Amino acid sequence: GNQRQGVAFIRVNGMELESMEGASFTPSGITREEVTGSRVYGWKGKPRAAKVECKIPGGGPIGLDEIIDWENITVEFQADTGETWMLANAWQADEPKNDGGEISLVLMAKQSKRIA
Amino acid sequence: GNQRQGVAFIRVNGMELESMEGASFTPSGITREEVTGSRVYGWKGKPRAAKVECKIPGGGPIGLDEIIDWENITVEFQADTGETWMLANAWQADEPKNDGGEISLVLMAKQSKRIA
Amino acid sequence: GNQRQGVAFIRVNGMELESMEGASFTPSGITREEVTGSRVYGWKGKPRAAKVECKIPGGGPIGLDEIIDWENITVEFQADTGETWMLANAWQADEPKNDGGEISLVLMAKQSKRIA
Amino acid sequence: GNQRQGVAFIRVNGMELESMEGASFTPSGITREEVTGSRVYGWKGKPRAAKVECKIPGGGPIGLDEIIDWENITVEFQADTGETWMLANAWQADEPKNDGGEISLVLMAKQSKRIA
Amino acid sequence: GNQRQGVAFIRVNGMELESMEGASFTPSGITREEVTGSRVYGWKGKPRAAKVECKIPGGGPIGLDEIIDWENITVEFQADTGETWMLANAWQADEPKNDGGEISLVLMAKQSKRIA
Amino acid sequence: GNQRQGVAFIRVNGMELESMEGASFTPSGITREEVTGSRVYGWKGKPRAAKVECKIPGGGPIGLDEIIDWENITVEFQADTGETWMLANAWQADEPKNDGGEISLVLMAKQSKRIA
Amino acid sequence: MLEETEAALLARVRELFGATLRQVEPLTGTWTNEDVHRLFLAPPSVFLAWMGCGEGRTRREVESRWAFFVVAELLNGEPVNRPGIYQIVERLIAGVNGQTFGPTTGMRLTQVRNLCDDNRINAGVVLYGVLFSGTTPLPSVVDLDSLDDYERHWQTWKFPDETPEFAAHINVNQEK
Amino acid sequence: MLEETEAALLARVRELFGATLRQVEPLTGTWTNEDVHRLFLAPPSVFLAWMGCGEGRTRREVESRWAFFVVAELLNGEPVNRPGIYQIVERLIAGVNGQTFGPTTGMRLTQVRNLCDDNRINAGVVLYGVLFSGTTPLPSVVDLDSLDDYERHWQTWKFPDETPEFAAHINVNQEK
Amino acid sequence: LRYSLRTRITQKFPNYKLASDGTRFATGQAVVTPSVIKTELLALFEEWENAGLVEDFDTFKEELYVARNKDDKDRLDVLCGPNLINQFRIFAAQVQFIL
Repeated sequence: GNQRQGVAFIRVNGMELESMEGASFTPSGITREEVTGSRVYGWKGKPRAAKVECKIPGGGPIGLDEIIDWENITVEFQADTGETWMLANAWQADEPKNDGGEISLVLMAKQSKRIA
Repeated sequence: GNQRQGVAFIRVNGMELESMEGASFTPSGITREEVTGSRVYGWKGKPRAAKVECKIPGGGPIGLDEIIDWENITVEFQADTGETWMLANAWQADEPKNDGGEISLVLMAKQSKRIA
Repeated sequence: GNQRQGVAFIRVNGMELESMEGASFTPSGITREEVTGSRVYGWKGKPRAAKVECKIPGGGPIGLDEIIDWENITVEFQADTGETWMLANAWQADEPKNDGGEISLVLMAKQSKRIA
Repeated sequence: GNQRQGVAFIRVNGMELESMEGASFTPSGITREEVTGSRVYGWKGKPRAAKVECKIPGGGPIGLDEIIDWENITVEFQADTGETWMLANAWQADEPKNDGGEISLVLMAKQSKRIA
Repeated sequence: GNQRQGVAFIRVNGMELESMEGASFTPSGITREEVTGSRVYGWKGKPRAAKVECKIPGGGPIGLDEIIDWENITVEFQADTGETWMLANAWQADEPKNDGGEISLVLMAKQSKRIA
Repeated sequence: GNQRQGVAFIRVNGMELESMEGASFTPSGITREEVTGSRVYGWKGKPRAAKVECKIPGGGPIGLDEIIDWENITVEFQADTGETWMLANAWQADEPKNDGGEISLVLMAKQSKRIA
Repeated sequence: MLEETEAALLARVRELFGATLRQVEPLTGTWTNEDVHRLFLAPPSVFLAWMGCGEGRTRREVESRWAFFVVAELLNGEPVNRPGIYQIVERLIAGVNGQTFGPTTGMRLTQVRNLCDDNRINAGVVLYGVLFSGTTPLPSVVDLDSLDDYERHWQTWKFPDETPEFAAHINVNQEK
Repeated sequence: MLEETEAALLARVRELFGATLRQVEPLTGTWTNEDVHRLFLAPPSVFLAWMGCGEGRTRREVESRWAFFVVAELLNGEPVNRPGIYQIVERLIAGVNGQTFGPTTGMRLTQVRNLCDDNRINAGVVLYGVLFSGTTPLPSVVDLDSLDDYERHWQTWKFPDETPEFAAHINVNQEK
Repeated sequence: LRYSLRTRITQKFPNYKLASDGTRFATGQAVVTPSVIKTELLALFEEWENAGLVEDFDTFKEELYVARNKDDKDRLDVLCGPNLINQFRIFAAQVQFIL
């Protein structure tokens, strides 16, 4: 109780990635857009891939080469409240830009399972 | 009197979702665009779906898996003044991004009735 | 019996530092903050770094260069009443300045442990 | 007859905290604010959490670690005139600091009830 | 330890270019976008060229003519922590705009090697 | 024995400047700052310029024009206890003003050397 | 807790100085214009005098103001041992600064008054006087202890005086 | 470290003024209303008097307040050498400003009082008085030195008094 | 009320040991200071206040007087205002029409 989540831990193969202020998560599932004509006509389904965004301060143990060479890893998004999602067979997307000592990073996977 | 609305309670199946500062409502009806030729020529009708945009602090009783698994729910947007709209057979839309400890969420339904 | 804190001793590497007054210790922990929405929900956490700020005479045996080159030291804040805290691997923050024989040291560390 | 407030007692878990001067109590409720447009209309509500600001001597029998580990406590603000308020499941806010044998505690709670 | 990157040195043929507050690096490799159909269906590969974006104060030893006439150089992005990438056979891109005494400049190459 | 800093002497080009009270010296180095994310990680560096803030009586033999034309000088901050610092190729910062027979000089240099 | 603090200061002074100071003795009142002709000075010696106490931070602590009046002899306008008296003053300041003495803690030096006027110069006495302030707490409420076997609970309902009385004499621990 | 400081100021005054000042001598106590009829003035001369020490920045330093009482002669309502006395006061201020004097450093001028009421005018003396404040440190803790061979370690477990004793007489450096 | 309070006192506090209010009794030790009995009586008053029958509560708290029998021992002298509830019997209403 009274433990509203405000801080999150990123973990990659049990390494507890150093994440900065802004950590974001989107669980995998179905994106539910609109299909409306004359009437509202319900909704329409669309697949969605699980995506976790985190900024890493540079110079840490991980480095940037290991980031760019990540193709098959198991990542975990743990919430201080206890919300712990798991992503199997993940991979880093977009460009890992190293701006101002910060490593902008996004990790994406095809399945998100809430464990514990 | 002197009860101008500043805070709104969102409820799903009688659970009173934990909502944050920004809660938005758009009742279902007709979106009234214009068709104008040489003269103004009145307006044109277009259907609209009821929409409730709310931000939920993470780690609460509601969770995020229950959010992404909502396909058929009954929503109730109650205003502190007393205006209480109701949506039957709703569904979560867009991506429920878990950014910065906040669960951005939008709930959409094909009908909105002003009850009480 | 119910003795209160009087003087506070600031030590670096097991050696006393001359502190004038108001040498403040802030423990390492979480800064619980409000989460206000439709109603009051609870509190949100945010990690902190333990921090000792103390004022030292300039030109002393300690020297200004040794102060500005303190990348890794082991600070200890000891209350004369008996309780003492130790900073694990602290470093000098802020911008040191020798203004009128006065220097302010903000030694900040990842964690503070209540030893002894 | 028309007695006024003198000293205020701040208790946690049924035990006094030595509050030096000017202990502050803000009740939990709604913070009504003006709503001005074409003309003045009324007032707008916004939920608020109860707050107690008390200053404690440092190094006391209470200790600093026990203070900074107060996630769930039951605070009581008692006015010597007779009226007292109790905080339901209060927690320590702000950033505690033991400056010069002095610590400031902002014990913030979801609700305050006028018991006794 | 405790050496999170905040400042980086850019070097061009052993010149240590004068950099500004924000320096950005993107190592060469493969950009991993989405290839999503009915299911997530994994990801898709795409080549990426290594890029270093930096701002230079005008009037330095380097000058702007030498900037605009750089066609075959080997640059080195060194981190204060120690992460030292090198780009062989580099070339400057975009418009070296001389705005407000600052040289907005970007240098990119086809290979990025992390040396030492 | 344990002598402490008393009066501080400000010299330019091997000539004393009449500094009234509280002459301030900030050494050149790195201004370490906290790096807070999911948890506290370490410290972040940032280059800093050495700075001497002194106050000179107006209308003196030094003259205001000679002060405002100090593009390249060699400042020396000498503590009476013995330690002295020299500014290699310092220049006048800030906006000099001869208000009330008083002028403030902020002489800033790339780095300060612990000579003598 | 003041007398304990006073005893602690006296013991500390005795340990620090020993035979250097001829005697140490708490002095009633502050130094007046008659104390020189009234006391058994026996210089060199120091007297610890409580100068009261101002309001502390809390309602359970005060800022006690103590004083160390140092005495010596100035025969023929010459201090008996000027290095000795200066060393005594400095060592008394150093050993009784910051360090706790019983319940009182944070002894802070406040003033060192010369306090050597004609009344003492003509009497062959220097009276360098140190002053101190300390955060001393107040005694706690005296505890209690008693055990009586609970056996009877007399309750009376407060009806009007001449209304027939209503009461219950429970007399607990009764079995039947 | 006050006595060393006052010796430093006296030596500095002697070096600066030499034979211009007839004598220099420390003064016991601040200048009262009878010092004129009690001292061997022999004007012109200057007296260094310690006026005490206010609280310093730390618990190891204090702000010592010294005073320079300058004396001369005013025969027939006329100073003996007004340029001389003004130069004496001025050079005393200049040469004892900022410069360190032993442990004390940062000598800052604080006040200069004319300090010539009727008592000194009818006594034919001017008493221009300078004041100074300096950051003087307190003496350090006295060191120690001793070397005794460690041979025995006697430990006694604190059991109840009449409970049979438990102890270990270790006696290190024993070989067998 | 007498029945309920007799039951409560005879069940909740058998073989206990009363003590002065300032006593340093442990958490589990069977000790009932006057303050403990006062708080228990107020809680019990609330227990038969939820189910009516005692109307006011504040005046009961102020007028409640639980003391140790200074003469002799082993007797809590308890003086409590009954604060009994009243029954809605007669309704009196004046219309005073304003027209």
